[PDB]
Amino acid sequence: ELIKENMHMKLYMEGTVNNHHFKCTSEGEGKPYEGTQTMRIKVVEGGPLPFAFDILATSFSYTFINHTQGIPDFFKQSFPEGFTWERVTTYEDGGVLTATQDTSLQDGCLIYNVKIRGVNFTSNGPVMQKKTLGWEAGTEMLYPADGGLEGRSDEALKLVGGGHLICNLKSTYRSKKPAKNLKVPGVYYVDRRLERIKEADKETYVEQHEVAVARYCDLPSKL
Repeated sequence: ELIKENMHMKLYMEGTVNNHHFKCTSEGEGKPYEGTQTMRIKVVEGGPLPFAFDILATSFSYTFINHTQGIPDFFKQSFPEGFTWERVTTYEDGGVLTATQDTSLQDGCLIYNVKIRGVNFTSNGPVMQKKTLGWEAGTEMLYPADGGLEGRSDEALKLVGGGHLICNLKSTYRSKKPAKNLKVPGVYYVDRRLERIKEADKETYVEQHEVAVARYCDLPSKL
């Protein structure tokens, strides 16, 4: 099948946060069925970024989620055609970040194209002052909507001096494959841990890792 046990990916990202323009590229590999991946990322324009790289972390890969148990895999089923995701991330101190992404498969390699537009981040807040220290692990809930899926999660950004800043993520996932040929799951949940492994040169070069595992809720049901 098209998604092999090892997959490479290449990524192109461009956009703006609060009027600061930038571009990134990355190359990566992972194990789509084990739910693991690594990406090595380069800021190729507008670096050193004047804001926390952490706010871009979730915009760098749904093919690499271990969909356990029954779970029909909306993302892996989507190939050869691929899929798109779009998201608004709303931070509790005011920043808003929208991201739109295309995922395709070309010559056995996954190709990501991402555009980013972030606004209203407070100039003396932790994002613009780079007072952040990576993301807590997080759980996303996904559900059928409009012949695709939608996802929701609340994520917690660790802060210098302890404490967290929370943001809310509203995602929409659309398959490029005809409905006729796709089995869309019911409600399910993805648990993840996204971690920066290394950085160099004020986050001009970042290595990021994720482990992600989809599950149904395990708890017994009275109904």
